[PDB]
Amino acid sequence: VDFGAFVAIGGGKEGLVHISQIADKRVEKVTDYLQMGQEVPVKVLEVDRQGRIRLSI
Repeated sequence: VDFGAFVAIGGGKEGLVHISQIADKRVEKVTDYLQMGQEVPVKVLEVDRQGRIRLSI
């Protein structure tokens, strides 16, 4: 989505890569990183508001 991408890292657990932290450059709605079921490594950073883990590539 234009909010980011939800990686199912394992067992269907959603982690949100936020829109800016997908491409590391001009994102165009994450057009380069947009394909359902595409596997790609995602690294967690730290705890965030609402208990959500922070995710980026």
